[PDB]
Amino acid sequence: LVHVASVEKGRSYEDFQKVYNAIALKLREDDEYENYIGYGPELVRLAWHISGTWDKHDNTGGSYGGTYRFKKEFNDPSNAGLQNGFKFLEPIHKEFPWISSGDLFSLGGVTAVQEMQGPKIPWRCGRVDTPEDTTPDNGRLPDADKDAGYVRTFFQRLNMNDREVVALMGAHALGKTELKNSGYEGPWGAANNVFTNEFYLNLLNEDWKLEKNDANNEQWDSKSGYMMLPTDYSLIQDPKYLSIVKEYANDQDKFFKDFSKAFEKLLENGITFPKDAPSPFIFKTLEEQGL
Ligand code: HEM
Repeated sequence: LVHVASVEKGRSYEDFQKVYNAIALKLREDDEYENYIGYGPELVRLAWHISGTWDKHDNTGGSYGGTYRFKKEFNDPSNAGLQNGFKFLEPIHKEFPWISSGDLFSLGGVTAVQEMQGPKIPWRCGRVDTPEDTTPDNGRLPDADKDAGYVRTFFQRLNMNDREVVALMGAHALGKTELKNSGYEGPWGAANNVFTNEFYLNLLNEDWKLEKNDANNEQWDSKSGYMMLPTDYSLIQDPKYLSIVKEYANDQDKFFKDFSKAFEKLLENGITFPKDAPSPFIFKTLEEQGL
């Protein structure tokens, strides 16, 4: 199967910058969420979970079809704790009914990273909603109680190499884990509504202790009250991963450049852009627009 990008009828950069702006202005309006983490981390996690269902071997799943809108996929146990982010975007969809669901969910992630002072992420339109029967079965998102070889093998299905994997995991600078969603408890760091290389620095510089949490799962804990998932910790257990972690801990600019590439790639896996499709769009932040 092939999914060819189709530009929404008559839309161009300024049409999508308005939708960007509606999302960015709602992040402000709802900035009190989760005791002022705000909705940025949840929208970045949502954008990753709607794209992370892709299987490169047969082009099933992926962001193109917008299939998260179907209850089979939004009730995936792996998607627990994204329901609020979905509901955040529902009204914006109502405001711009011409945008496709996959375009909206992916653009949510881009907007969140940029409004949290992250790198600019080029973004392309033309995902097209596909019907219920194309929704991927549950189970395609990764487990957190795993080691480095699981992570490396897992991400091969998404056509991601070691640098891309370590870069994407840097998004765990954002937000936190909650027992009620995933059976893990705590944040990865202090400034968790700001996009920075803090995940790598805490991985390297904190003393971590294996502990059992209130859901009977084990996680790595620091006395500053931060945590790492077994999969996060695997990035310093593995020599190849450890080297890249060090590189991003020492250079946030390099991390931003690699994260931008990898995240755009994630959001576009499974999509064929016609040769005369438009060039990717780089949206201005509210600040750059004096908004
Ligand atoms: C082996 C890979 C992955 C695993 C096992 C993993 C695991 C999880 C865990 C279990 C949490 C907590 C969810 C909760 O309790 O609410 C979550 C949070 C999060 N993850 Fe990951 N994740 C991985 C990769 C990624 C990637 C590639 C990104 C982004 C490019 C992503 C971005 C986030 C975000 C931003 C949140 C915080 C959400 C919020 O606070 O609302 N994760 N992750």
